[PDB]
Formats: sequence, C-alpha cells, structure tokens
Amino acid sequence: DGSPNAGSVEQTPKK
Amino acid sequence: PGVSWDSLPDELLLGIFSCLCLPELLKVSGVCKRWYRLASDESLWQTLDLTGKNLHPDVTGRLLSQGVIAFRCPRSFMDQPLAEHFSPFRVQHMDLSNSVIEVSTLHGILSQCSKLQNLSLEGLRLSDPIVNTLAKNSNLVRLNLSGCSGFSEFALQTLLSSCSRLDELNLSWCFDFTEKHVQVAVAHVSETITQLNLSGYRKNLQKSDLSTLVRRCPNLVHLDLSDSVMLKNDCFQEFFQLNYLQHLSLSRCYDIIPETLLELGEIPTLKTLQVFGIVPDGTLQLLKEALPHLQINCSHFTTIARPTIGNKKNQEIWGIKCRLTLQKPSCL
Amino acid sequence: PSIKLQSSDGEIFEVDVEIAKQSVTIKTMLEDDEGDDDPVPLPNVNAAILKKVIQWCTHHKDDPPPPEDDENKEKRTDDIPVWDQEFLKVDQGTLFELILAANYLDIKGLLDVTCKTVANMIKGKTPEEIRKTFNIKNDFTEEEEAQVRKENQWC
Amino acid sequence: QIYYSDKYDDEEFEYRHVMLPKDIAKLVPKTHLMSESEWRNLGVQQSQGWVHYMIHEPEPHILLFRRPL
Repeated sequence: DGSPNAGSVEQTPKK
Repeated sequence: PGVSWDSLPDELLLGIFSCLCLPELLKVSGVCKRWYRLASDESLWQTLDLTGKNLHPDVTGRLLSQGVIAFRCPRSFMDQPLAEHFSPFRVQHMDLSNSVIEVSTLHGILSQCSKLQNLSLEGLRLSDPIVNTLAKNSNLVRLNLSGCSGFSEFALQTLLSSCSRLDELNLSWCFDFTEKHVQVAVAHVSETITQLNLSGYRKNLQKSDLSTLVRRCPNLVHLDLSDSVMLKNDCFQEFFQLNYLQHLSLSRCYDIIPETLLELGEIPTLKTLQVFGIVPDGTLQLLKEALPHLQINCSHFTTIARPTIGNKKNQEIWGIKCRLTLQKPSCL
Repeated sequence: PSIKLQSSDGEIFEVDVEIAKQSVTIKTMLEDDEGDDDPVPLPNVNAAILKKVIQWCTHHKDDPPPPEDDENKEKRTDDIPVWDQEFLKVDQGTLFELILAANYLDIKGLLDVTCKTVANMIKGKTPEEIRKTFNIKNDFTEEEEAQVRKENQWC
Repeated sequence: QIYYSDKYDDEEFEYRHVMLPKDIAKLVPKTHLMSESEWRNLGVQQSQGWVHYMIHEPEPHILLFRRPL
C-alpha cells in the first residue's frame, strides 16, 4: 500500500 | 443627379461609413481617390477581429499600421517572411493564443509594439530576442505565457525586471524549464502582481522558492500551484503568512496529507480551495462538511490572465468587444 | 404666450422655441428668431415636422461602445421603427439637402437616421455603378485600381 | 467510461484523441484550449507531455493531444 498508484498515476490506464 | 454628392463634409462621410460592416468597408475603398484615402482612416479601424483567418504578414502589418487598439487573432496562419518595415503600432490589447506564427514574422511584428498593455502568447514558440523586445513595453498589466518555450533564464530575468507593473502572469507549463528558470521567476517577479499561476513544474519547485515568493510579494490573491510534488505539509506556514490570499488552488500535490487541509480553513480571507486528485472518496465529504465556509473543489479551470473566459461563446478580450469584425457564416 | 421664435431662410416659419430644444444651434442662439439661414425651405420644414415628435423618440442612452457599433446597427436596421417620413423615400437630392441641413443644425436624431438610410442604400451595391448613382467620376486609372483590388483580396 | 484511442504518429510528433462521456463533455471549454492542470481536473489520466492543440467543432466532445518526438 502507501503508493499503489499515487505519484506514478501519470500514465494511461491501458485497460 | 444635380447634387454634388462628392461635396460632402468629412464628418458625414465618416458617419455613414461607421455603419458599414467590415466585409463591405473594403468595397467602398475603390469608388474614388477621395473615398480611398478616407476608407483607411484611423477612426474606423479601432477593433480588429481576425479570429481563425489565414493572413499574409504584409496584410496584418498594414492593417496594424492603420491604427488599431485591439487586435484579436487566435489560431491564425501567417507563416511567410516579412518584406517591408512599418511605423510603430499602437496596439494596446493583443491576443495571439494558440496561433501558428513562426519566430521570424513574430519578431518582425512584435519588434514595433512598444505601447502594449495586455498580451497573450499561449502555446506560441518564442526565442531569446522576442522576450528581450517585450521589455520595451514596460506597461504590460497582464501577461499570458502558458505553453511558451524557447527562451533562456536571462531573457526571463530581463522581461520580469523591466515590466514593473504586471498585475497577472500565467507563467505555466513551459516544458523546457529547469530549476534556474523557476528560481529566476520567483526571484524577479515584481511585487505589484496580485495573481500567479506557476504550475506544473514538479521537482523544479522547492519550498525555498515558495518562501521567497511569499516573502517578496505581499499582494497575491490567486496562487494556483498545480502539480507541485515537492510542496509538503510543512509549507502551509508560508500560505498562512499570506494575508490577501483568496483562491489558493493546489492540485495533485501528493505530499499533502488531506486531513491537514483543515488547517488551511483557519485563513479568514480564503474563499475557494480547489484541491484535485489527492483527497479520496469518503473523506472528501467530511472535509467539505467540516469546513462550512470554503467552496472546496468547485472551479476546474483557471481564469488567470485569460482573454476570453466563460461558456456563452464570448468574443470580448478583457471586457472589450470588437465592433468591426469579419462576420461568421450564419445565413440559411 | 409661450416663446415661439421663428426660423429665417428668406421666409418666416413659426416653431415653438421650447419644443425645438434638441437643436444645438437653436439652443445656443436662444440665449443670445433670425437664424438658420442656410437650410433650404424643404429640408427645414421636414426638420420641423420631425421635431414635432419629441417625447415619442424618448431620449439618448448611455452605452457608447455597443450603441454606435455595427452590432447594434444590425439591430438598427429598423432605422426609426415609427415612420421615417414614408421611410425617407424622398429623392436623392432632397435627401442630400436634408442631411446637409441636419449637419448644420447638429441634431443627433436626423444625423443618425439619415446616415443609416444612406448606409443601407449604399450597402449591397457593387461599386461599378455606386458612383454612377452618386455622380462621381472615378479618378482611378487602370493601374491605380489594380493596386486597390490587389490589397483587398483577403476578405 | 472514458475511452482512449491508439496513438498515431507523424514527423516529430505523436498524436492521440480521447472521447468524453456526456457527464463531463458539457464542462469542456469552448473559447480556449486547456492546460495539463485543467484537463487532468476533468478526469483524463494520460502521461506527461500531452498538450491540447485543436478543438473539433462538429464533435466538441473529442479532445486532441500531440506530443513532440
């Protein structure tokens, strides 16, 4: 946890 | 006819010409030499609206030389070399946001404007000489530079050291900006400014830069600092030092603990606090309900030094509608 | 009775002084009966009958940019909604004399309505005969008009 | 329900267009082009370097992004 996506969330979802 | 219609006082010919629209005003220029000289009069040309039009540089140069105090021209394609020099213009309000102008004709045109009061060069690529010649104005109340590029720190220092009457400055999202550029920006911005938008720099922004910005400039009302990853929970003291801050809109400052945001509610003068992308669900409602005077997370976009703002298809740049304009197609 | 100073252009025409309070020259000369020499009988009687309407034309608004702008001119294609002396269908020469007289007396209403009427009449006409109707012999030579046509090739 | 299209290329540029749902398509500005501080407020979640450069009048709810290469 902590930073699962926050901080590096600047990327395309790619779903 | 037995009446000498050519024997008309100029005060009446100008009056009748005033009712003529722009696409027809060029037609009456060819009736006679007297009507030709009086067609290119400085009274008729006072508000130009060439929005989204393809213009040759000589055409716009001559039109500006005819005397214009407001030149709206977003998304134009003057991309040919300049030929003949022109007398200094008198453009008080200008708007060239998101245009296609190349640097050569941009320097050719902007090298004559020395009485400017407002400007907007959003998205336009610049160079070292063009920022240097913007120092000649020294009367720029508002300056928009979002998305600009091409200049070095010395040009920025000269620009913000010469223009000492800035009221707004949307210096945001210039991709080729290092720590030196941001440092010079916070150091040399005039203390008379009331609004700033130094956003989207990430690691290039440090707490020391915010400290000197808030120490040197005790007049800020809007201090949008978006995408500032290095603004931690200890930086709220600097904002507390501010006494006239009204709309501090942080964004995506991941180093900010959402709970500590209630501390920002102590500032009596604060009105709206746009905070995006860091506060999660569940706690957002608690923060909104526990702060019953702040309109948290209400306005999405920025009204910072922007010529046209709203949603009613406004055509006025900073409260100035353009009278003589190229009519958009509306016929049936 | 009430002050009824008359005009003077070679004849005598009675006009109420206070009713004709909109004319700049008449209002100025009031503070000094024997004025308005230049206006011809027909334009000045037309000005008199128009000036018989005072309250019906209301007053002047305070909004300089839009009111004089072409945007409100598109809203002013009615000229004056209430009749413009049969929509000012008078001949070109007498309209010219009327506009000259209105310029002399410096009345805003006539200098607005007549000017807008002239603009409407000369609006859509191609220039070839717009000088034939207004009787101007064009001074442009075959090269002089070529430059003008080249300049205005971007509208 | 935001759908992201496949990036295409061009000389020194890389383009991508994003379609918007009707809930947030009415909040798009019409008189200016947003910055990365503004369209990330709309919910779009691309990478760094995408600048809105043109607005499609027939289909306002489609956002266009270009990045230097």
